[PDB]
Amino acid sequence: VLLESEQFLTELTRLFQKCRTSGSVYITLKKYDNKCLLRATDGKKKISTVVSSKEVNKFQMAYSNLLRANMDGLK
Amino acid sequence: VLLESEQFLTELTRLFQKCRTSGSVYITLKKYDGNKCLLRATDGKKKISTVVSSKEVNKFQMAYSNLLRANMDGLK
Amino acid sequence: PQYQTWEEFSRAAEKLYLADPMKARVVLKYRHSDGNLCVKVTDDLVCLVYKTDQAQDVKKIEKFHSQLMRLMVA
Amino acid sequence: QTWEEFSRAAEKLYLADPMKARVVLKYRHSDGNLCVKVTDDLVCLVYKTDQAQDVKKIEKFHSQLMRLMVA
RNA sequence: GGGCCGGGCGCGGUGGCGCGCGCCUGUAGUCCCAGCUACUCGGGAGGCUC
Repeated sequence: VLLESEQFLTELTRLFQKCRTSGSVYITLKKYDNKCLLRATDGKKKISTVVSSKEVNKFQMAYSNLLRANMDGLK
Repeated sequence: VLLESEQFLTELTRLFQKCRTSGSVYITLKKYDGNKCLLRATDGKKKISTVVSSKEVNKFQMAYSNLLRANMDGLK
Repeated sequence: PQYQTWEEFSRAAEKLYLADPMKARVVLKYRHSDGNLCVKVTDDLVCLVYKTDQAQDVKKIEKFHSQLMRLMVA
Repeated sequence: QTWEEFSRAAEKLYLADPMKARVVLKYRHSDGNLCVKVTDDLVCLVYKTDQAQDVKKIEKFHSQLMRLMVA
């Protein structure tokens, strides 16, 4: 079941937040069939969405910010 | 850009002043026709040139010579 | 195979995706508690893998994604 | 010598064909160094300096070459 | 209506384009502005030439 582009990004932000303490986030990207499917899960809970040319712009920047700010633990 | 005798000198002074911290000030001289010579100056960003004729060479060279000598004091 | 520099793995990965923009898939796994990232690109027969714990990389990746996301949508 | 010789070669090119050659002059205040070059795109004759006593002659060689172009 | 008003190497920027910094180097023959919003595709003003 697909989620609206925006909603997707909120659930995702949430996954990361829940997995900080101790867990893992998985995000996968594949051509949908022009669109591309995007899925993410923490092991149990699973979220997905489809991003098109109609929406790549608003989405990339948002998605970009999400990944950058939430992957902090590294050296 | 092609300037008039004067103009060129003031723009040129700047090129040196706008490069005292870094960058290179180029100047190429050349015999020109299509008697006159083509004078060009560039800092890499802004370009400027002028056309010097036998009619003004003395008056122009007077200031141009002081200009080059004063702005180029920075070597060993 | 796994790679030691983002440079290689990048084209390696991009090229691989290119030779079949339909089977290929890219997954990412971040574990905050261990402080490491891990990108892998598969074909379910071929598998490329990059592992890191250098923050200097998160951007290189968020980019890669943003890059792959462009092909998939043109 | 080097400078005295150099000028000769240059004034040789200017005369050989004063319509195909040109003369560049690169001043790099920071690194602190001057550089004169006279070419004909078939003969790269170039002279670099960093010492201060060398500006005067380089500038004169410039002013002159100009005069032969306007004479 | 179409072509052109500079080229080269390195670093930086952006999904990408325009773009920023450093160095090198041309012609008789370039200026201004930040923009475009999935796009090998931002906008204005001059000049040259079919």
